[PDB]
Amino acid sequence: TCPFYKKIPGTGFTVDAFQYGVVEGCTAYFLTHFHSDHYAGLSKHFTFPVYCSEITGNLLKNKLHVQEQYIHPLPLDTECIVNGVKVVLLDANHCPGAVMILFYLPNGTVILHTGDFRADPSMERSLLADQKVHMLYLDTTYCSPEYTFPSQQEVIRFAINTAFEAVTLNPHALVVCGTYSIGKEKVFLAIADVLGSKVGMSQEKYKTLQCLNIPEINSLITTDMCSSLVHLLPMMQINFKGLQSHLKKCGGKYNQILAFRPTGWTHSNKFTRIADVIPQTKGNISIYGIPYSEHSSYLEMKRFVQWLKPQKIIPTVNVGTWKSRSTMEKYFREWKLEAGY
Ligand code: NI
Repeated sequence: TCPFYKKIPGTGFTVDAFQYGVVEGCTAYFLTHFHSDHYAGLSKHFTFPVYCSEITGNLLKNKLHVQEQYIHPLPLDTECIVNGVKVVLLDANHCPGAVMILFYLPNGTVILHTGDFRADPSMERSLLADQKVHMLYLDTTYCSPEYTFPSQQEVIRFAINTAFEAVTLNPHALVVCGTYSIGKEKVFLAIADVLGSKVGMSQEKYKTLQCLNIPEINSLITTDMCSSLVHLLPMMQINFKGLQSHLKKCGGKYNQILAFRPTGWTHSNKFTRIADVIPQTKGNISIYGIPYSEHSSYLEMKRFVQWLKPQKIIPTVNVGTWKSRSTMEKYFREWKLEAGY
């Protein structure tokens, strides 16, 4: 059965609700982004209308085989009517293709569903500026003040400088970057660009990147691992065993690996500046965990919500415990008393 925080009252619509079978009364299923917790249940046998971005549409067609007749892509920043209701898709600053959805209900209520997002001041000059929002369905992944991390630009600066230094000291070092989903592509793309290399990967991961509308992609990536000195590997292989095993396969081309594991937040954030991050090292293998987040920090979330001033907030993450729900409700009430809405 479909929970309440995935239904849009007064419409036939759901959001990110494909794991419950046929939802009673649902005439249109919205997909915010192509992350497995959110698409859970879609396949080539799905026969209802799916509304989403162009990029999410390319991934449902080519990776999940959903038939073309049921894929409904919408452009961003554009007023659209779906089954009698005005909707707008906005960039969520999450992974490629990810959106927030503005719904203009027939009774005059306006609802924003953030999907997954990384709040930014630039969102204060989208189509959100123009009018009031009564209900906010909010990505609360990091809704507690301990959750701090740097900007994506500082993190990428660190990774570029680390890789360029190492390969300039040792032209025989290989760089490896872990992945398990779409998102965070800037980590491996910026490193390969400083090194003057394409990024090497499996046929399956190449397929996924080819769906993403990245300009000049054919100039940036390849399936020919032998010619490339930046390789992608599944995240589960980013450990001393998996990496040893990978260097053997390269046939004595390389004598050192430097690897990156993008994570979300970890507790080493609470004591260490990005500058001061150090790897784990065994022999000729070094592994850096870097806090590249595609979700809002506490401070970014708080700024967005204090600016939007919604009448009601419905969290969509961390909803499973009484303590989580109570904690989030306390912070929504401080934010509201501090800003005066
Ligand atoms: Ni996500």
